[PDB]
Amino acid sequence: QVQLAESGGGLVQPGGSLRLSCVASPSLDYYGIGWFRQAPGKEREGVSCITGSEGSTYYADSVKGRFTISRDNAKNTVFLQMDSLKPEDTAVYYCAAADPLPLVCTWGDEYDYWGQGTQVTVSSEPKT
Amino acid sequence: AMIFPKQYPIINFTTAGATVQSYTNFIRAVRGRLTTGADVRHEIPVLPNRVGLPINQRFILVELSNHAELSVTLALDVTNAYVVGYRAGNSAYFFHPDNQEDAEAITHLFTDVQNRYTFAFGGNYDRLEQLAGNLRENIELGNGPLEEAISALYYYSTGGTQLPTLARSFIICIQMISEAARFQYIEGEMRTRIRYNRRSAPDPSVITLENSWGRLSTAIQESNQGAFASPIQLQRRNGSKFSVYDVSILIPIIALMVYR
Ligand SMILES: [Cl-]
Ligand SMILES: [Cl-]
Ligand SMILES: [Cl-]
Ligand SMILES: [Cl-]
Ligand SMILES: [Cl-]
Ligand SMILES: [Cl-]
Ligand SMILES: [Cl-]
Ligand SMILES: [Cl-]
Ligand SMILES: [Cl-]
Ligand SMILES: [Cl-]
Ligand SMILES: [Cl-]
Repeated sequence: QVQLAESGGGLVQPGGSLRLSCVASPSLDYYGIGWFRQAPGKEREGVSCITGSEGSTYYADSVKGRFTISRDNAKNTVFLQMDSLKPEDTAVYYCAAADPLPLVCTWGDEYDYWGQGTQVTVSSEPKT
Repeated sequence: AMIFPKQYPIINFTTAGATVQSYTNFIRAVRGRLTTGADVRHEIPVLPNRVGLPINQRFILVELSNHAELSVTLALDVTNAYVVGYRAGNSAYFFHPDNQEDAEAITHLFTDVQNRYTFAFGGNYDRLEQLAGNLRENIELGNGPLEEAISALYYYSTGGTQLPTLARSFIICIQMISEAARFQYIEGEMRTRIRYNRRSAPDPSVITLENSWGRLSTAIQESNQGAFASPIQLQRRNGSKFSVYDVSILIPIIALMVYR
């Protein structure tokens, strides 16, 4: 087994950045990790994934370039760096674990373990 | 100066006390010996082209040990990561070569044994399933099956293993070594069996990946900036089919490709 806990969410203005953490306990243990997001009253959608031993990555079209997923085996953590955030990125972000990743890694129903989610909010206009 | 016969590199794995880490370390080492200086296409290493590959770089060896403290050594062809034969004690056994050039290449394997044999049949899954009397879908995989398969290969020289069990043992080894080296997905399937200390047969998603490796290698290397000329059909775990149109979907799935 594995237990997952997300952190790093917050409120930013458009163009802001957040770095989400998916921490696996007791160990990441070569699990693949997928990140998902869900906004109120909308369907959950896969955002990005990374494999367990080669660090191969995949990104949904809506976040390519802006988002970067990376794996830190020593810290038992998978990170999601989110740059150039937009209002449309507002959602609860969840990480999920599977070994192997589902063949299409945005198939959330096939993951085995889930975190509790971290909230990301991007304001609709610049600050001040 | 001393003149030595040439040697192929050996990678070790043991089922005795195997862990997710030891299995992962083994598969990573096998990949590393398959892809040294290799070309990389769309982030995916390409195995060497068989044409022009020098004989002294043609093979790598996997030395397998088990809790019974037996050892057998499988020979893998670096051009496709597949098993071409094995050595146990003072005997070596080879699948029937596909051509005279491959027949010449295998004469350079296991040049210390006193007994060399060639099976009349090749090592493709269709043939091995026929001899084993079971399809891949009904042959359980895991550390337990591999432990037993190593013993069966070892005892084939003594009369304690008959050909159907030998063929079954090859099916187990090939999937847990060759297909796991080729596919991150199958690596993970085998690691999960080790994690839970369970055995189970491969599901339709695994089998179809195995059957599709050559066609996936072709599609990736013929793609137009990652977009496929024609979609490839794969199978989900429940057997339903889905289409893949782009290299980006295969990047997490595949680890190595055959030269195209
Ligand atoms: Cl909804
Ligand atoms: Cl989903
Ligand atoms: Cl080794
Ligand atoms: Cl390229
Ligand atoms: Cl070949
Ligand atoms: Cl021949
Ligand atoms: Cl010999
Ligand atoms: Cl059959
Ligand atoms: Cl399992
Ligand atoms: Cl194939
Ligand atoms: Cl399914």
